[PDB]
Amino acid sequence: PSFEECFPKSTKEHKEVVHEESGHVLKVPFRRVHLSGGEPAFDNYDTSGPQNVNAHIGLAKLRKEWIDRREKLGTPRYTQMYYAKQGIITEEMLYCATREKLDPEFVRSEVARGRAIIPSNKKHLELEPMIVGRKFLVKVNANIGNSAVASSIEEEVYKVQWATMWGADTIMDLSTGRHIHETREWILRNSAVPVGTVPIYQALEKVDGIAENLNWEVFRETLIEQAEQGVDYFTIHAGVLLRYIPLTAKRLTGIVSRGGSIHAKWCLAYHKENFAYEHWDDILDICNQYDVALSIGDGLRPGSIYDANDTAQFAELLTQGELTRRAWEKDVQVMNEGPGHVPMHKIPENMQKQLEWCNEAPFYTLGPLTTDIAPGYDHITSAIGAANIGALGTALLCYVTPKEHLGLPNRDDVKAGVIAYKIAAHAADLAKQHPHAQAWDDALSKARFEFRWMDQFALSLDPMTAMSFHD
Amino acid sequence: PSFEECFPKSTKEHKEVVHEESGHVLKVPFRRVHLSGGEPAFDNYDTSGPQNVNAHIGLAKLRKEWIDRREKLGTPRYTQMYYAKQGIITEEMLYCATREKLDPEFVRSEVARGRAIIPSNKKHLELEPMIVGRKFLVKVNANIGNSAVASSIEEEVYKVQWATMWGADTIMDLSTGRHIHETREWILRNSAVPVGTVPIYQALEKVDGIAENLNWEVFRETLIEQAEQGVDYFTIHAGVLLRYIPLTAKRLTGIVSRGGSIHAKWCLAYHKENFAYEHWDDILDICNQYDVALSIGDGLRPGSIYDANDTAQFAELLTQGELTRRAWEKDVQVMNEGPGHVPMHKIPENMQKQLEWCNEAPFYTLGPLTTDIAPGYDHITSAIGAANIGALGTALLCYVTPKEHLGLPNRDDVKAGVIAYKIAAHAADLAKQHPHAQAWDDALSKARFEFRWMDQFALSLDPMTAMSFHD
Ligand SMILES: O=P(O)(O)OC[C@H]1O[C@@H](n2ccnc2)[C@H](O)[C@@H]1O
Ligand SMILES: O=P(O)(O)OC[C@H]1O[C@@H](n2ccnc2)[C@H](O)[C@@H]1O
Ligand SMILES: [Fe+2]
Ligand SMILES: [Fe+2]
Repeated sequence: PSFEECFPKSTKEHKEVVHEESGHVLKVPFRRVHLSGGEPAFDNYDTSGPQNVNAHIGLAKLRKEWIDRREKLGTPRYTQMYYAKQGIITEEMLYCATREKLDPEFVRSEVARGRAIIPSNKKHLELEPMIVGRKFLVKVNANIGNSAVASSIEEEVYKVQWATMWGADTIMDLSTGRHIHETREWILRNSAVPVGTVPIYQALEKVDGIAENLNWEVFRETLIEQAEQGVDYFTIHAGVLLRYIPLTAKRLTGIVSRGGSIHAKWCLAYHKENFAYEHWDDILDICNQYDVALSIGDGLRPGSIYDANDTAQFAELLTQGELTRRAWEKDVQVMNEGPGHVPMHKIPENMQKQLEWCNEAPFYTLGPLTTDIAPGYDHITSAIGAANIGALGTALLCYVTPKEHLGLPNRDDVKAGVIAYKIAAHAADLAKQHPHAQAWDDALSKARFEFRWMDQFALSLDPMTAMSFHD
Repeated sequence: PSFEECFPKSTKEHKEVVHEESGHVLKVPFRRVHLSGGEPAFDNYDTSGPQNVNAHIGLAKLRKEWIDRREKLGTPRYTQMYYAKQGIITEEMLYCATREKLDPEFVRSEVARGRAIIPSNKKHLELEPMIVGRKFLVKVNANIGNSAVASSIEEEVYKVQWATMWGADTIMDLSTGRHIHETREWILRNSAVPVGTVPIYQALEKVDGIAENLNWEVFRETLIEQAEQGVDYFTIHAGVLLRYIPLTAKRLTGIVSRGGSIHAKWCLAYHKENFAYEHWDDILDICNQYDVALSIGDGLRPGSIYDANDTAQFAELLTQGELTRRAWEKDVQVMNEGPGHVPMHKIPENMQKQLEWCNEAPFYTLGPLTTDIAPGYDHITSAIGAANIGALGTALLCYVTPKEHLGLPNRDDVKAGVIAYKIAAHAADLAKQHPHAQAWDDALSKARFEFRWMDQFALSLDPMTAMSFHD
């Protein structure tokens, strides 16, 4: 369906601002919901990106002049953190500031201090910049993966188009098997939102699924390949240390992280330290040339309520903080990945320890799921946890669909997950008293009170569901 | 569908215990989930009630000998609170204690002090007793209403059967229009769970929808009619005082409570104090003869995030506490109704004030909805709030379906609402570290880890959804 079909009475708009240092004109997307009865139109965030673009051609390379100008000026490092620490407000920073209705200097400050990141690989020229950080709107990530068999470019690109239509702020391409490189190229050239990956997945594919045949060298080659395409952030499980693995022996559900499992298998096979940890500095050198942000994985994530907040989980968290501070020494942007399965009373401890041990780097959670009892409904069990941990400061929420623990999500499942997570994210924005967040609730509630039905539906997260249910 | 179809590998069971004082044998329901691989069967709560019973005959009158014996002994008041304060452990108390795996004296103590209620009108002989209170499992209420046109007894009774099959602990019959008395009779004779009502709805129908023609007398007659049938609890909006009505003038969504609106209209028409407030003592006299519990309504509930925790809402809460203490002086069981629409940061204040101002009487919330932005998904927006406020001590959660704000729920909508609320309730049980609550999560997670797929599905809230999604 088209944008207009998904969001009746809404139009795509852009706010034009000038980047003072370069003279570059930025066109920052938003949506406008047109209302009745003398109400002013309501302006809202928009991640849906350019519409009706031929996937064989790809999106406009909107960042090209920004990247070209900085290259011509010359620079030792290419990261938003490097520029921020030099006192430079970049186009990306101004774009995010405009998008967030906040001051560009505030954005620069948050990025410089490591409390926000702008995942924006210089090779992802199609990207509409966005920011992740506790001082900003809570963001949502959706995961995609290519088809088991050969699919068309239209079919692959629709996965990003659909997730972002419903509000996904980032996506990750978690493809395995064949065609990883080719389909990721299709995604990046056609994605207006940041695209992350977990590079160890493709590295494992390069060695035919034999974890014991992994090593730094094939991982390094994989990082460069993905960076060259434009991947904006890498999940890297560098905190799964050899000595932490035995801490999982008494767990109910062991190591549930896919990347964590792979590293653990390699570590145990050789009794050697995690190669991503050992080569952390070399990873930073790669990231600095492209601006790939590092999402430090939580390979020792709890996979059951029983395992929540255990010794293994927090051992890794402590190391995530060390790795964070090391990355910042080289001006590499960082966020930290978090749980997982966590009952509600254990959520505050997670945020307290992360904020302290990781120097307020942005936190990126998978839920958490607040109970294990409802497979088929884990978008709900985890929306509860995501809203809670978002309220306490978590900056990015990885979605969970109704098919979690069960199977691959179809389009209905993906939409259900994104909607549930947009609810959690906005509920968290309200809880944080984020500026102007309540204006959205107020506009819909005013429409409800005044029986402006179409306006109520048009203002909601999913207008056609509301309208259909009413009919 | 049958119990077996809804819960494959589960059997309905009963734990037999003897009430020492009377010699009465109680058969307390539970379910048993039969597992594989040498796992012991897992025993869980069961509200589904007796299966395959002809609705034209009705359920067994299991409480008859209990009520008959107490009548023969003679008593001035018939409430569980009266008996508890006399030091008597009743069959109802022992039944609830067994059902909750807690001590009968503990149950008696909680009821005597007003911190738990056992809604159990002596005329509802079909009832399998249950308890509502912060020291017990968090409970869920589902609402039903009779058909707009003439429906069969099978069709009406299926509404209760369906809601309880998925875990509803109480129901309320909120029917309006024609046939209110007749269909409520069908429900009560065929309901194993407590049945509540909002008596002002039928009182309004008796005066042909003209609120100005209400008065104490027609309300009183309605209370007696409903009590005689066996209604276990009444929502009564006695805290909507005349002087509180102007406090709503600056609200965004005014008075959203149906009962509250009716009382407000009458109060404003005559400039006279709420007649349910004025006749509170007379209401208590009725309740004492049947054991009808009072659910003190929140007619000044906030209906939008904008109105949350405002002066009007808390003025009524203060009065709810006064009414609670007055009811206890006459040994009438009480719970208090709460919000509503409340953003997450405002939830703790709601619980703090209720616990203090209402002397820890059980709290009964409608959600709360944590954001207004997602009509069509208000089971999710409110599951977040319900889980949170449940974790802080709320004892009964009134469900919200995906059709909230939009239309009448079908069977799929009702199931979705009950499931979402069972998730919230159990998540709250975990957060409170309620004894043995985590054993359920652990059993499912162990099955997951060990690839015992059927066991995983059988242990879940909705086995056939999990199984189908996996397939
Ligand atoms: O390889 P593992 O299982 O750790 O990661 C799977 C996915 O989960 C996401 N995630 C987010 C927080 N913790 C894990 C991560 O970014 C990736 O999308
Ligand atoms: O008449 P009003 O709208 O107050 O009540 C509608 C329903 O909402 C329930 N409720 C629960 C808490 N507050 C309200 C109440 O028990 C009844 O089922
Ligand atoms: Fe999981
Ligand atoms: Fe509402």
